[PDB]
Amino acid sequence: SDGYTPEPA
Amino acid sequence: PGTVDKKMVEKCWKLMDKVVRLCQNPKLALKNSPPYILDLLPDTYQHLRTILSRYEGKMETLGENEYFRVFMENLMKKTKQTISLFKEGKERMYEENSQPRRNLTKLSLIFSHMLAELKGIFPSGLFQGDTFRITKADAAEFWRKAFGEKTIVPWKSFRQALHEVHPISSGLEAMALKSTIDLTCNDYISVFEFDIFTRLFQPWSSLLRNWNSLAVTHPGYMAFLTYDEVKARLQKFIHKPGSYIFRLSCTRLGQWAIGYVTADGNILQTIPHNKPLFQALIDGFREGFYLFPDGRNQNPDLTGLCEPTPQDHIKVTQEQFELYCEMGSTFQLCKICAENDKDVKIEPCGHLMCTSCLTSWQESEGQGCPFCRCEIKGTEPIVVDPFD
Amino acid sequence: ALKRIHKELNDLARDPPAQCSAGPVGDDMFHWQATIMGPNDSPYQGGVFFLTIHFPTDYPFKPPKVAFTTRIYHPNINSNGSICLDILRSQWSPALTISKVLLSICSLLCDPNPDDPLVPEIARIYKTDREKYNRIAREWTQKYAM
Ligand SMILES: [Ca+2]
Ligand SMILES: [Zn+2]
Ligand SMILES: [Zn+2]
Repeated sequence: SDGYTPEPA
Repeated sequence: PGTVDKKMVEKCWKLMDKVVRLCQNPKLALKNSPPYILDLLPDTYQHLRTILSRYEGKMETLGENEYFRVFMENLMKKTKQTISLFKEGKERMYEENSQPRRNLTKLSLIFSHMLAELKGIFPSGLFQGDTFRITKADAAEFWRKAFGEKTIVPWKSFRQALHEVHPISSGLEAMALKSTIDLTCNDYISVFEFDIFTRLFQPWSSLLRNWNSLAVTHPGYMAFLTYDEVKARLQKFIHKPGSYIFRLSCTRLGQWAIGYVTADGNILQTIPHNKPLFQALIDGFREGFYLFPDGRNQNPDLTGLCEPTPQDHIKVTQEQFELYCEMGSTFQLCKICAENDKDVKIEPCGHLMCTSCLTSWQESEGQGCPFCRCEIKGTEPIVVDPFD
Repeated sequence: ALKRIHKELNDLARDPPAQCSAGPVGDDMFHWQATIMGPNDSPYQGGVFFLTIHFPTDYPFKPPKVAFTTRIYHPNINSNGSICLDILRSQWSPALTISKVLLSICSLLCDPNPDDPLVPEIARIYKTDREKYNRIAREWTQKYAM
C-alpha cells in the first residue's frame, strides 16, 4: 500500500 | 575534502536535529509520504550511528575513506542549506506553492537519495563501496575499466571518462546530464549513482541517445518530482484521459514511476518493473493509456531506440556439459521449474532462469534471487546455446 | 510442479541424505513419505521417524507441507506433527530441495530453537532442566520411535 498500482493492461 | 573525526559526526547530528525541529513546526504540516523529512533525517542518523558502532577503534580508517568524507561534507552542506532555506523563507514556508516550499521538496528528494546511497555503500554499516555490484554488466565493465574499484569520482573525471565512450556533444548537454545523474547534488558521481542512472537509462549501448530521447527532448519527463507533485500536476488534466508523465521513483531508486489519467478521471501511478521505460511508453501509447505527455497532443516516437544491439548468447562449455550430464540433465534448462530453457539473467548476481519462474516467484511475494537471494536490481533477457 | 517434483525425486536417489529418505506414496507425486533416523547428537538417537510431505500446486514458489507422522518429544514439534522451521515458512526459496529441508529438520533435532516454541510446556523444560528433557525425549523414542 505504497501508492503504486499495477501497469495498465 | 576534510578528515572525519567524531566531533564532526557530532556537528552533523546537531545540525540534522535543528532541521528536524524546524520541520516539526505545526504550521508546516508536511505530508507524510516519500520523500518525508521526518523519516529521512532520523533514519540517516540511525544508519550513521550504525556505521560508527561497526568502526569502533577503527575510527582512524573510517575517517580516511573518501566516500565517507564526501558524504559527511555534502550532508553538512545540505542540512545547512535547509536551515538557511527556512531562515530566509520566513512565513513563505507555509504557502504550499511558495518557491521556498518547492526548494524544501527538492531537498526532501535529495535527502532521500543520499540515504539510499548511504545504505547502498554501507549496507550493514560496513563499507562495501569497493565491492559494490553495478546492476547492468556493460555499465559494470565501463566503470571498472575506467575507475577501478573507486566508490566515488569527481564530476569532471566522470565526464571525461564517459565522453570517451558516449560522446557528450556540448556544454549545455553536459550540464543537463550532470543535473540528471548527480542525485545527491555533490559534484561527485558515486558508483551507486552510476548504477541508478544506467538502470534508468539502459541499454548501456544507447545510454546517451536513450537519455536524450527520454529526458532531454521529452515533454513527459519530470526531474526531481514527487509522487504528490505528480498528482497535483496531472490534476489540471483530469478531464483529458491519456495524459501522462514520469519521474524517478524515490522509494525504489533506478525504477521509473508513471503517472497517468484514466478513462474515468483518476490519476494513478505505476512502476514498470524489469521492463525498460521506452517499451512501457510504446505499449502504453499503443494501448491507449499513455497518450498526451504532460498533456501535450504530440507524443514522441521512441521506435528510434526500439532497435538495440542484442545481448549475446552464453554458450555452455565442454566443462559445464559433462557436469550437467553426470547430474542427469542439461545446463541450459531452468533448474527451478525443470520444464523450460533459461531465458533470463538476474542482475547483479548473474543467476539464470526462465521468466515464468521469475514472474511466479515475484507475484508470490517472494523477494530476491531464488538462488543466492541477493536483491534483483535488474533483468537481462538471454538465450543459451547448448554444447549438445 | 510435476516435472520439478519428478526431478527432485531423481536427484534424491542420486545423492541420498544421511539419516534421511523420501518418496511418493502410490501414484500421487504430490504426496511423499519420508524417514529421518534421529541423529546421534540427539536424545532421539537410534530412533526412526516418519514424515509426510505434501506439495502444493504452487510448488516450488510455496514450500511443501512437512509433518511428523511418528510421535516425538520436542519443543518445535507438536502433537500434530507440525514443525516450526523457518525454511518451511518465511525463509523458503524455490531453489531449495527436499534434501535440504530434511537435512535441516535433522539439525533442528540436534539443536532445537526454543526461542520460538510450538509446545510452550516443553520449551520451558529444555531451558530449565536439560536432563529432564533428554530423559522424556529418550523415553518417547523408546516408546514411539523404537
Ligand atoms: Ca552526486
Ligand atoms: Zn523455469
Ligand atoms: Zn542470484
